Amino acid sequence: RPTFYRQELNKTIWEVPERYQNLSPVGSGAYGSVCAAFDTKTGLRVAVKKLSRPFQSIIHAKRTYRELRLLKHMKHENVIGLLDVFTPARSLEEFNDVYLVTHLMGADLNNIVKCQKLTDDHVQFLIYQILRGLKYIHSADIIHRDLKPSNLAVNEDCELKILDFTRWYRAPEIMLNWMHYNQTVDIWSVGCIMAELLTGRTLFPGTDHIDQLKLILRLVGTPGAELLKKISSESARNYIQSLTQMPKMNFANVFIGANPLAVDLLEKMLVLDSDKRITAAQALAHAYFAQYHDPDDEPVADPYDQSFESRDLLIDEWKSLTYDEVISFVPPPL
Ligand SMILES: CN1CCN(c2cc(-c3ccncc3)c(-c3ccccc3)nn2)CC1
Ligand SMILES: Fc1ccc(-c2n[nH]cc2-c2ccncc2)cc1
Repeated sequence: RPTFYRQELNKTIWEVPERYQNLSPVGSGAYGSVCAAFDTKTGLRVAVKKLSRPFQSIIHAKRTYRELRLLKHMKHENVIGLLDVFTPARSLEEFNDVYLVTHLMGADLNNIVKCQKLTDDHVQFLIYQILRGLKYIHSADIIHRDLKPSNLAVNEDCELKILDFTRWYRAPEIMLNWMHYNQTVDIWSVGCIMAELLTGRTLFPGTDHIDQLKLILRLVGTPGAELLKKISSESARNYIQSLTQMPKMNFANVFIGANPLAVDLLEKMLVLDSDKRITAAQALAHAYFAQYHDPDDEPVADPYDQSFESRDLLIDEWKSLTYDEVISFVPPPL
């Protein structure tokens, strides 16, 4: 076992191995506190996240287990992965805190889009990396569900990683509460992200769920006959069909000046009918990315056992299962 040292950083206390030095808080939220640190063993700057109230309830306990299982499974250049996971606890009884460690990512796409106006070549590279990580994630039967600029970490090399796998980036089927949305919800988010990088403006800055939908339908037009035929909720259908019908706009006109290849990709990404959205694997082959697309270098993920998501367990079982995952963690080769 390693040796730990203790310090209070912004109200929260931190107990971590000596190997992690010069802890410096980077931001907080409902997820937990994150500190930047220097890792003496590897020589790398790392981010250390302390989970907040990881076993407060069954929801929190399952969530803590899900995140650890999820992060332990991601080994991909464009997805946040685990360098280390630890707890100061020596036994299961005293297990109450979980610490996650990954390569420090200095910025996100919000501090890059609002602070600049991306050139078409930088858009190609950034979006290509997103789709490359999304192919890997989707190959594991995982849906991100919450893709947005602040969930895409970027460093100075413009290397990008997905993390955390009104919402201006949410697919309309979710705005409408369709219970069977598929992985193409993530593609819709990518489309909204790409559009923002090209124009510097939020594509759909809705103020609520209703306003969000009107903004979407203003651009992509109201659902056609084939799409309405797939809506079971009578309420949702009645609403939709009762709106002042609107036509699909010419994307080449909305995104005037942009690269015609980028516009064609947006049209295939921002399709209302989810059965017809381009998939991540298909987008990677789109001509827009011809400069970066390497089919032998866009790998898929090993199988991911999600059977736990339907289990109804007590807090101590979720806690014990999490402890099992901390103890059994094997770091990645240096
Ligand atoms: C929208 N917000 C959602 C929450 N978030 C983060 C960002 C980071 C992070 C910070 C810096 N470098 C890398 C990752 C981490 C994190 C995950 C595992 C280990 C350590 C840290 N967890 N959550 C910030 C963006
Ligand atoms: F106005 C809209 C906006 C989006 C959709 C939609 N796109 N993909 C799936 C759906 C959908 C929505 C509600 N119920 C079933 C399916 C349907 C109508």
